[PDB]
Amino acid sequence: VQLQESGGGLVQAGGSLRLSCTTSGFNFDDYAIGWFRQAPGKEREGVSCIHCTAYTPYYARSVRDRFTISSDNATNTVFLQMNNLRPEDTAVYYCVADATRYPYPEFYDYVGQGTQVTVS
Amino acid sequence: MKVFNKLEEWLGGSLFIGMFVILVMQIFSRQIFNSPLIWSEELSRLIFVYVGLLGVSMGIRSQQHIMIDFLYAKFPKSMQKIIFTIIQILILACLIFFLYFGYDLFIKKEEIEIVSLGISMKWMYLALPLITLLMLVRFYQAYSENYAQNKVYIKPIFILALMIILVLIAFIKPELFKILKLSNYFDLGEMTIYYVLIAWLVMIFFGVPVGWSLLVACILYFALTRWKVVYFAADKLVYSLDSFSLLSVPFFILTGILMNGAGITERIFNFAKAMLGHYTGGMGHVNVAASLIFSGMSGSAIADAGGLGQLEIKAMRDEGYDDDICGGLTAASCIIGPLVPPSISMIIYGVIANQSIAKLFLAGFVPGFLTTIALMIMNYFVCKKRGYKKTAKASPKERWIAFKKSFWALLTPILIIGGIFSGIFTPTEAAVIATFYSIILGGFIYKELTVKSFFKHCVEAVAISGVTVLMIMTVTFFGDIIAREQVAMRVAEIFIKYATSPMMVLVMINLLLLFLGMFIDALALQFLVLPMLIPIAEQVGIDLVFFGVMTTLNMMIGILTPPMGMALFVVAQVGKMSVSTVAKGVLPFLLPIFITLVIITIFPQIILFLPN
Ligand SMILES: CCCCCCCCCCCCCCCCCCCC(=O)O[C@H](COC(=O)CCCCCCCCCCCCCC)COP(=O)(O)OCCN
Ligand code: NA
Ligand code: NA
Repeated sequence: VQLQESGGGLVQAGGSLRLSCTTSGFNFDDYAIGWFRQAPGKEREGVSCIHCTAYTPYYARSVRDRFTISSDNATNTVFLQMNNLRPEDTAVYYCVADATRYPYPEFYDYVGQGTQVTVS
Repeated sequence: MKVFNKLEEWLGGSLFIGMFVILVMQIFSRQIFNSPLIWSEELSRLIFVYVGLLGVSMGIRSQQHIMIDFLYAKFPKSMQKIIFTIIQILILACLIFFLYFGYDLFIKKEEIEIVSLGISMKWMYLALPLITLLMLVRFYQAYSENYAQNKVYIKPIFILALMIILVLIAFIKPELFKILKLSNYFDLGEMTIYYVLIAWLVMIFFGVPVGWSLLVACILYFALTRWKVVYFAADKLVYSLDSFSLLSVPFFILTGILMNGAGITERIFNFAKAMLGHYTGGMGHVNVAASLIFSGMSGSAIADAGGLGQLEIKAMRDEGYDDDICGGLTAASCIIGPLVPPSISMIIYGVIANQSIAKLFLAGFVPGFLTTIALMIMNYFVCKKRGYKKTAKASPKERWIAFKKSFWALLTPILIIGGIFSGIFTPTEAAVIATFYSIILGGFIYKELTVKSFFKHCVEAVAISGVTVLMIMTVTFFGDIIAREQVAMRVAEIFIKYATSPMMVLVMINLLLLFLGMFIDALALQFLVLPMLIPIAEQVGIDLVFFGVMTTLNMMIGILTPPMGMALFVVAQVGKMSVSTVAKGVLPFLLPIFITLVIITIFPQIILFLPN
């Protein structure tokens, strides 16, 4: 179960970053996929997930309405589009996948390397 | 011993008085001198964790935790023992969950240190398992009582054996609990939350207490998906009590008793009876004005009814008023209590909805005056139609003598409301200063408060606040479960499908609440529906301060609707009249309340005036 990430870097406010996560070694549809965030030294916080919630994707309270999670079953890819990046989002974003469809991306079994997001 | 069986009493009263003294010191040292203390708030919250858990233990012992018994009382006697036995076993499972995941939290947070106090955080989390053992003790005693009256089926030695066996398994070989893990048996997919929810509803309608029902729902959800996360979510059982906005829940209760047991409400009623009472239907005006002035000190409708019903009914029936109007007006004027600041329903809403409490108070001030004016107008019309006689005007000497006698009481709202509106005091600092002023009033200006009676009032304040603390800390646990699964978003989509304009959404919400409040008590309803109804109001664009005021006023009607009305029962008890008479007498007076509800629904700018 390989989760390889891409995207990120340093931006200003409203930089509208975009992240991608390619998943391999399982059914892209069965496993709930998602992203979580971890500040440089603080506790990890879930960001988003698809296939977790029954009807609509799960978004955290502090990332609602300004983060969008998109799926591409053709290439088995998950995209995260950010909007209005406040300087409090300078952290590491990890792509996770799990065999159980429940909306807790911070406690999912698998996890990728992680990408750095810096906001000035 | 006979002092262990009353242990939460003297361990909660003493800690309550300590917290009260610490907060008083903080207030004085911040206002009188420009030298605030830094260890006051955190130490007071640390003490309040233990105080609230002791209140929860008292509630467990007395079996006073709120339940919904609309359908529970309709079962036959034979078929009710089985359900009650299962409910007791569910409560036992909740207590063992508390013990295990409080001990784990205590042993996990020994490194994080409280900055101001200098002690480790564990001294807070130690409150969760340490009191829980006590709870188990109380539970067993309660069950023995329940067995002495033939209210259960299992002999209370099997319950003791099961309790000690479960504790020994939980602290010796917890692995044996993996048999109960339901995720090994059921694969419900992504729609497990829509099963546990209905399970929750079943538990709610079979008589399980609201706090224990919510905790069992959380346990079921985490057992059905993945247990490994309940070790991290259980922290919300303690983080929800370390709140400074929650300390105002007991104090506003305490100042609602020290203002009755000190013989203060009699003076206020005498002042109102002097000023009014010579008008057309003057005694009704006296009733409503006394309730309006007393609403600025207490924050509960039941306290208002219990403290003023006998006086008001006696004064009204001295003038030849009929029983129906007496009961109806003294029951309808209660609702002015939880509307004018301070109020406890708005504090509960501000905790649940994460809203500001000063803004909630200022917003809810105006609907109280609208209800007061509407009730005065309706009472005037009723009395002028019935043609009741008019009392002679009070002599100019008495109208001043009564005011001077009940002059120090009238300054309590100016300390509270004037302390909150002017921004000098936060709601909790306002609560503490109101408690201090009530003590000065009852013990040193009117000389009617002793030390033993003050301690008893502190103990019963803790006992009252415990049954709210339990529901608060289990609702906080269940809210994240219900909000990560986006149930409220689906319900909001359904509402928007059925309701076109946001006004239609408001009408549908109000009809739902009015229908539910007929059979469900206000306190239980506020935790039953509000967690799953605030997100809908947020999504459809409704302001949440106005929504809180509207829901408070909508549930305050629910204590007058006579399939289940708490105010009707209280007034019937204090007036020596049938509940049928009180229920029939409040029918004319529901029109002004409905008019107020409508004109604040279609003109929200009325409410959102003082906060802005
Ligand atoms: C005469 C009396 C007749 C009636 C008998 C009643 C018996 C049932 C009583 C219910 C007890 C419920 C207790 C709930 C809290 C459990 C406390 C923590 C348990 C725990 O840590 O268990 C982990 C897994 O257990 C789990 O996964 C346990 C989850 C339990 C959830 C609730 C189960 C659903 C209800 C099933 C009812 C069945 C009734 C029929 C008998 C162990 O693993 P670990 O990671 O801690 O490893 C340990 C390494 N340190
Ligand atoms: Na009040
Ligand atoms: Na009253």
